[PDB]
Amino acid sequence: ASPFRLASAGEISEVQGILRTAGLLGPEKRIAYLGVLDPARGAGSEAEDRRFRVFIHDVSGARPQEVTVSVTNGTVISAVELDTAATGELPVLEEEFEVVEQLLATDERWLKALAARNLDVSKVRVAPLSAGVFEYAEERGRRILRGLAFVQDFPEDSAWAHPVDGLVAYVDVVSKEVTRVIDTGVFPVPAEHGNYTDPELTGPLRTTQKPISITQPEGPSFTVTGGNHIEWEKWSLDVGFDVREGVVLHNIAFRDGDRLRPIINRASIAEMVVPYGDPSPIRSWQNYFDTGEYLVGQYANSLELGCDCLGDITYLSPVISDAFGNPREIRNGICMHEEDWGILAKHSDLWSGINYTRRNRRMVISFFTTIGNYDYGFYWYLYLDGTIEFEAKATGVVFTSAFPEGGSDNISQLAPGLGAPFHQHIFSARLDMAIDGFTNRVEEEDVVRQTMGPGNERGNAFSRKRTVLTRESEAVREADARTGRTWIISNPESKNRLNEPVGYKLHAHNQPTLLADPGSSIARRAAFATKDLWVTRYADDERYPTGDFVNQHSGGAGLPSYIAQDRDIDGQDIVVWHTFGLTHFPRVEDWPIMPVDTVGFKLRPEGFFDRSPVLDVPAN
Amino acid sequence: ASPFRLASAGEISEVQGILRTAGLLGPEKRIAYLGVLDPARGAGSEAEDRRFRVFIHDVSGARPQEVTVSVTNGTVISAVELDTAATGELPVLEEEFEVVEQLLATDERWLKALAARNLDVSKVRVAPLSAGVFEYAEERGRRILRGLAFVQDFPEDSAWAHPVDGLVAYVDVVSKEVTRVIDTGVFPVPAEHGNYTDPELTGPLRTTQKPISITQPEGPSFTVTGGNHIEWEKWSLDVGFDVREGVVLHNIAFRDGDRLRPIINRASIAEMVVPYGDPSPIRSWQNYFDTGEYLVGQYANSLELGCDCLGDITYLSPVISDAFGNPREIRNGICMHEEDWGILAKHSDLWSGINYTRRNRRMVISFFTTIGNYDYGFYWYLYLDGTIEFEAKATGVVFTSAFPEGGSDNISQLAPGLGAPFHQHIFSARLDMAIDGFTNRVEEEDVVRQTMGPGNERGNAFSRKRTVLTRESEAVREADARTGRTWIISNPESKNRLNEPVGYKLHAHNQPTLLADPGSSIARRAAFATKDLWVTRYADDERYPTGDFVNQHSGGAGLPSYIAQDRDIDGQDIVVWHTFGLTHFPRVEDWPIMPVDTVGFKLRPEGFFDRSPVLDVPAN
Ligand SMILES: [Cu+2]
Ligand SMILES: [Cu+2]
Ligand code: NA
Ligand code: NA
Repeated sequence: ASPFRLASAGEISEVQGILRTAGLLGPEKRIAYLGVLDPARGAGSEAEDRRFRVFIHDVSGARPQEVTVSVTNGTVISAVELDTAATGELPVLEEEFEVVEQLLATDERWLKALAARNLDVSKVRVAPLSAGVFEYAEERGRRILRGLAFVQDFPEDSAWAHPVDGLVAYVDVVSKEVTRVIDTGVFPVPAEHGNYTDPELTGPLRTTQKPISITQPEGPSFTVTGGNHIEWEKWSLDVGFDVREGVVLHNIAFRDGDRLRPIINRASIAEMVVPYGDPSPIRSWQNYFDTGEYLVGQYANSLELGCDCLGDITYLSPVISDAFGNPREIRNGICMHEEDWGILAKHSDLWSGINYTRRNRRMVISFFTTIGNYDYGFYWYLYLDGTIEFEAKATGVVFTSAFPEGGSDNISQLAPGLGAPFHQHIFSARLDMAIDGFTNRVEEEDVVRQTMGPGNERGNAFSRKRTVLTRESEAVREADARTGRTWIISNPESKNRLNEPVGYKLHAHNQPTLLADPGSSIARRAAFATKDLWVTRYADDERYPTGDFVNQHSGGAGLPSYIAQDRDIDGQDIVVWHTFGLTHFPRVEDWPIMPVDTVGFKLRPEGFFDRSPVLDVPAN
Repeated sequence: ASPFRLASAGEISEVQGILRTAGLLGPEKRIAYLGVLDPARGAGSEAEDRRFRVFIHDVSGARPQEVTVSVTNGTVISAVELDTAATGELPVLEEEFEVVEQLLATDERWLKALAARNLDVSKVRVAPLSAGVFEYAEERGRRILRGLAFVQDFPEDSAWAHPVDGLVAYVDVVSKEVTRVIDTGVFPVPAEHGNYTDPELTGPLRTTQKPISITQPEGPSFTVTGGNHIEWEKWSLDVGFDVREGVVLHNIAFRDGDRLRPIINRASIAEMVVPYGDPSPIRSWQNYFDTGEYLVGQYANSLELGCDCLGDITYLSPVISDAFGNPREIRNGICMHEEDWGILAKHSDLWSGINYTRRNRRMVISFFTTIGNYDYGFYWYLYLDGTIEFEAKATGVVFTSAFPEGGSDNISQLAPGLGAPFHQHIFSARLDMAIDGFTNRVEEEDVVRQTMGPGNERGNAFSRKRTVLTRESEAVREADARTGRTWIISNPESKNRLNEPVGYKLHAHNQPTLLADPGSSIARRAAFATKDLWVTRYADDERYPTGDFVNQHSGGAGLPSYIAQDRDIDGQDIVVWHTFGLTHFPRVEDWPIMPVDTVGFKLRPEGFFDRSPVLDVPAN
């Protein structure tokens, strides 16, 4: 059995049984996170030990625990009681989504605010929102959620159309108390609906779209073995799934002749945060760590054939744990298919008379998740020519507010009285590199402009310079789009046939990084988001750029603390963390449901191969 | 008949007849460029006048002419004798491609250089390369080409594998004289072949690719009427074709309810240049204006069904003129099809219970051209949601040199002894804007970071600032990727239902612009390439950023001279010129034939619509 196989239902049940037998999973306990751990370096031969890590919440007020179990051996490896005021609260539990609204519905201050606005409490939905860390001392060590109100005129109404501005509440979800209700003033509740399946708003549906049929009459060119091992057009990898990160790729390698050459040991989106830029106190605290606080894998959609995934689709249905340790399958949660990708290479040569055209293809591994109003697709692509790409597709319904009478520098108007606060969606890709194996380094490569003069008399020359990042203290880097800045991951001990180090070049989109003031809470809690590229020395406990417990965790842990170790990264087992985000000034076209917009990055081979790796692609 | 229809064979013949009857097209004359002119502003009602512009070369040494004819009326509108030392030489003629090699084959200096290197003259191919303007006074007013030598070991060999470095020659293609032969020293001629259809180099061809079938059982959702008028998913446009620019898009508009709203009046790639960054005198003069010097439309490939264009394809076969004024069809030179484009919009709403998914599509209009060693695909995309995108796909065989013994700061190694000089491929997109009609302006929009303090106590706020470009003197702009800089084209007299000006936002890729020293010849001749964005007032004679006659034209004309008029662009008929390029440090994977790499830009509606324009898209 591959140590990188997906968790099975039975493994989850065994975790549940081990915890129960150990006294760690009584009736007051709730699992907030559960996932398999990756194999240790050098374990491959042989003795598998499948370990699972668990964060256990306690609804009676006792301290939560972090536990690692061996499902192979039926044992508890470690169990530690957590002090959440110090190391952070556990991820938000799905069962807490409804608690915020329920507690507020009987609170006299909340009821007073709603009555002043002539809103029926039974129609008022409350978004259960992560709290962060601000000035409220009573929240330290307590599990808090904040609530913003949205009116549903009827049960199938889009409540996002009807934000209740001027009002926010804070709730202790363990003691089941409402800590604060803040009402700064009434705002009109926007009147128009945003019901994008209502014929009155859509108009007559188009009849002009003729069908498109994508089929594979001999089936797909990729095979799946061992549950999640992919072989496709010389690529080899394993598709993992973690309730926090979502789809994870392991052991990305390329068969070059008859050697299996590693490229990336683990690829994931290790954090994704949505900071808001509206200074109103109703929302200025708002920063949604979709990955670290809510767990994006947990909310993966079941993807329907034809509608969500077009073509010849192979599905994985990953297993996660519910809050009690029972396995739950996410049916059709991962889509895998191969797609045509236009022209790969083409040349019509006058002198030889030979005309040559070849087509490209990509392997696609994706999932789609829903976090409140947001919906995101996470796509990994592998191309015939060795390129690796990630793309996020952001859609859903924009988070709304009132639109202030005199306008706003921090909010867009979408409809009469309806606003959408400015925000960013910022991702961290954690790429545990293995370029031709684990001995790797990173160089920053800039274009170099040259002055007209001796040695360059016509002023045409230009060049490039590479700077080796030798230690972690030197490996916090920013974009420089103007100088074409990229980062090359190479293996200094593996040379191609031209005696040059094999490598892969990371091409970033160079979008803005975190805009918040450097002194803000979010700049400290999401320090990773302030820089485009970080390199660390591999360490099995350094998994997320924000640390293990992001919820209400005050700042510092994660990448800035890892980097302080100032470890050697010059020909060592290293990890690249790439920050990339979308800055979203909402547009009217984003309302009532937003068209997809994208952000991502790609890596291309750079002297990894001895010549083009796609010379053996056939015509047709 | 639409005044924007493609030229017909008969129209070309009529130009030929008008010129002949006027005394302008005798036996010594050769047509270097011929194309229809666009209709004048306000002509639409009615009286069509189809005019064609012609550049006429004279092989006997007489001065060339620029002529405009009316094929409607059978008349010569204007005919002007050109002074090429002042205003530039005419575009390279296809018949001159072979002349450089032929003249050199009997030149004793060339023969001496080849004999020193033991090369058989019959095997030596000579790339016919544009000359530019450097220190050689005798070239002023003469039609010069420069030649670089490549060995073909046999007739179906790839000569690019065997550059002859240290050697360059200059030729007067009218007087049929060799002006200079420069031999700076022998370099080994690289020995390996680059024959990408040789089984010895490809290895056994893959058998792993299973078929992909893309079909449309009811045909495509777009119609073509009037030869080149497209209607597709609310878009309306006309597809033009010009021998210089290639595919051109006219009258891009969107049917919003029952109004046809204009967006872009004319879209084209109005220049594309390839500057080289190797300071060796063998190549330091090298700058290939594929569009302005060679005419990319002229060399458009015939695109084969299945191999070049996959799916349900509708072809246009544009007509151009040969050197004598006879019409010539480029069979299957333009591909049109619609393609699935993944998820358009999706949201799974907990509170309403409604799960909603819709798919996107794009209309694709493309051609592929071959310029010596280079092959480029030009793609225009129209999406359901109003987005417009351009993409260039660069492939072919890299231009080679020797790889110097001690290495090189300006050349990559590809194979033993084989180099590829650093270079850029830099495009200019000329977008004659018509956002809701012709009264337009441009704003530069930057993200604005805000300081923590009063009014922003938590340091989370961020904003945006828009700067109106009021006159052409203010409208030469550079990228600022770090501040998320974009440019919005709006109609200040057309408001959406929220009382905000309708607009489209240009999203650039923010790649490096021209790297050459500002004092270089190429910085002067390709001044457009030094800045990302220019805005001019529309003028029917301001067609190319480099001017009308680029070949051996010394500098200044084009955009820097247009801009000096300092015309009002604040709510006027304006033209956006976007510079965007690929900076190419060749990689071993680019050899022997290069995988496609891409560059481009896109424009998205920004308050153009009153809400999402794709609410009427049906499921499935
Ligand atoms: Cu957003
Ligand atoms: Cu190139
Ligand atoms: Na590593
Ligand atoms: Na215009």
